[PDB]
Amino acid sequence: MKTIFSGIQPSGVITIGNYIGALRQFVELQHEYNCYFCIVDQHAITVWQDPHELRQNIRRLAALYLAVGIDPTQATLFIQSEVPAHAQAAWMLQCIVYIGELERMTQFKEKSAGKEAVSAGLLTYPPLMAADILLYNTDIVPVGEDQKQHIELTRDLAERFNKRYGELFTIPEARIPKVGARIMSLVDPTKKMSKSDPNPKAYITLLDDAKTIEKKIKSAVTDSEGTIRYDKEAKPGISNLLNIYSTLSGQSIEELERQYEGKGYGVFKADLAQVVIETLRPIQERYHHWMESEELDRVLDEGAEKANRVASEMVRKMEQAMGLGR
Amino acid sequence: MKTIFSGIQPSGVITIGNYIGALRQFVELQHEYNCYFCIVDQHAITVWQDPHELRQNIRRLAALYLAVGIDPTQATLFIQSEVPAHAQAAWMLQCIVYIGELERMTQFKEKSAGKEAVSAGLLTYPPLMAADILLYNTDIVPVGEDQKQHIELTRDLAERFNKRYGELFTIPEARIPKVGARIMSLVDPTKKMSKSDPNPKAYITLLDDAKTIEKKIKSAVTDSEGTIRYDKEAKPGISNLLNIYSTLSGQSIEELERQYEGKGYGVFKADLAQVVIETLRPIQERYHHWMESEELDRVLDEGAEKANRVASEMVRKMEQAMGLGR
Ligand SMILES: Nc1ncnc2c1ncn2[C@@H]1O[C@H](COP(=O)(O)OC(=O)[C@@H](N)Cc2c[nH]c3ccccc23)[C@@H](O)[C@H]1O
Ligand SMILES: Nc1ncnc2c1ncn2[C@@H]1O[C@H](COP(=O)(O)OC(=O)[C@@H](N)Cc2c[nH]c3ccccc23)[C@@H](O)[C@H]1O
Ligand SMILES: [N+]
Ligand SMILES: [N+]
Repeated sequence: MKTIFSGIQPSGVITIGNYIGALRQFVELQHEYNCYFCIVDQHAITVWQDPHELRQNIRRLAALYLAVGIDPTQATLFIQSEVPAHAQAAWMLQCIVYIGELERMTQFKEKSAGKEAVSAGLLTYPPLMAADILLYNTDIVPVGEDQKQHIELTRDLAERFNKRYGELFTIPEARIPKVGARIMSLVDPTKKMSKSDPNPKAYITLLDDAKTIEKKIKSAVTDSEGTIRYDKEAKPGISNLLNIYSTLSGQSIEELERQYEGKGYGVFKADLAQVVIETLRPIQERYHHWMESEELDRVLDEGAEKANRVASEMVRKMEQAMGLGR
Repeated sequence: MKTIFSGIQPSGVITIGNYIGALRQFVELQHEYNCYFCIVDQHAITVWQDPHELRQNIRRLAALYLAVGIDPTQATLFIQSEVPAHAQAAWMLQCIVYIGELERMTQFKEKSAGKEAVSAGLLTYPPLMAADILLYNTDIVPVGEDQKQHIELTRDLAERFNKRYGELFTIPEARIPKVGARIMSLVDPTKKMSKSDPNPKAYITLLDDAKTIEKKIKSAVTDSEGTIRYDKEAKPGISNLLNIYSTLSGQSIEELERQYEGKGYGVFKADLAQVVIETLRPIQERYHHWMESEELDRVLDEGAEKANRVASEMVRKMEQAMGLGR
């Protein structure tokens, strides 16, 4: 069967945008593919991290993955740093990528914007992501739209390596949701919902309580049409709300538009907030159980064992192809 | 006792400049320090390498290290790629180094000069070299003058890491020969003798036969003074020859100047060439023995075992300091 790989950075804020664009895909696809889901801690350190928060955020993210329903018997869940192959593969790929290719990455340009003094990990972020994916002979990489370009570069690297050293890598392909590929800020619906937004009202975290979710949904910027119709360009706010509602409820955009024919934003928002709470509650309760269990570490231990067996062998093949070592 | 670390890239050409600036130091210091001598294959791939040549060049360099007298009971000889910690440590250090710091490296500027399309490994060469050194709690790094700046950056990184995450690294210090720190081209004595010089008469390789050495020494560009006196600025050619003679013969520059008082360049060059042959012959014969022995691999195997035990533990400490993993 085919292989899937996907990663998420461990951080203080895991949003419903991460859930809808990614985690929901992981759970959907886990039984049909060989799955590798990673907590990308080495990618997290591309920007300064408080060490204590990082260690906690890594456990938090593992807990959320399992809380959302990632099943360790169906998928391999692990921490990037615990599989040395990623760093090994990243170095080899860094040697074949051009500086200009890295410089044109939008993620890099955005994260480095208006900085003095940019840390190099930010620039070399892609080769490490390419190594993440290529290590496992990945076919499909389920992500939100913001990762598309990185995966395009990964494809370029895989092809370059294969041309130079002999066919070794499978050329991976992004799988990006039709609806919910890019969940926007509740505060400014022309902007992507980001885990680093200085305004906490811009995102809903997976651990937000009911009152908080209600406040954030109610406050979500809309328009003065009082019409619940999807129109990304004309009604960015309501359209984004419709995407969240659709993806989380399972109802189609058309279904919701009819359901709310003649209705105002007030009833819509109240109903949406209930849909968000309904989604998050069971996740939160499963999350706290994981956070207090010794089983969390056992799952990660098993995930790292499997990941290492696979990635280490690919690293051997990579080295043999380039002539490194012996 | 203190610790020494030093590396050399495996390449088609290992020169008497590598011998005089480095290898001679390794042998001199091996009994008094804990020594780690590395074949930097991951650094070699910062420029394209034919895979077959690379694999051979790595064995060739191991053979030369042992041929020159590196003793496996006194030092640890190993291949960089066979110790995953180097790549792991390099990533962590890449996350703390600034792009501008890498961009100002002279080695990078020179190797990337007049290129289109520069491969990223060339730019990230330093963090990997810093990881090489810092992994082993290195005190002293014996090299020729051309590596001084890289070691300065390594010191900057070690201090930065220690300030941010707690004191972990020893701040390493270069040890650069007083005489022979920078052996120059025999063809243009204002240029460093380089393994990549398009003119084979510019360098003497450790495997050059007697006739070849004589031809290269005889042809070495001098001046029209017929005076054998050291004067780097005024007589770059003769001064460089004097440095080679001094370092290889054990005689001081003063000693040689007196020995050749009233003599012409012809007798000087003939005598120098004999000194080079006298040096290289036993090295070459030991080199061919190593190249045909199964013991070469056994030495590297043992070197990688020891290096891994040490570097892997430092990597654990590094991760704990940054909060990576668990
Ligand atoms: N507003 C949003 N709307 C929809 N989807 C969104 C939204 N915000 C985030 N996502 C998706 O969530 C996943 C994790 O996001 P990260 O920022 O940790 O995503 C990142 O920082 C990656 N560099 C981590 C990574 C490292 N290696 C990998 C290998 C394969 C795939 C991914 C990775 C991603 O799928 C992201 O697209
Ligand atoms: N003309 C010359 N005169 C005097 N000394 C010279 C001359 N040419 C070369 N050297 C010295 O030889 C050693 C190996 O050279 P490399 O180019 O492989 O040297 C290099 O390419 C390093 N980046 C390899 C390295 C990787 N990691 C390390 C950690 C510690 C020390 C060294 C390394 C060096 O000591 C170099 O200074
Ligand atoms: N599966
Ligand atoms: N020693």
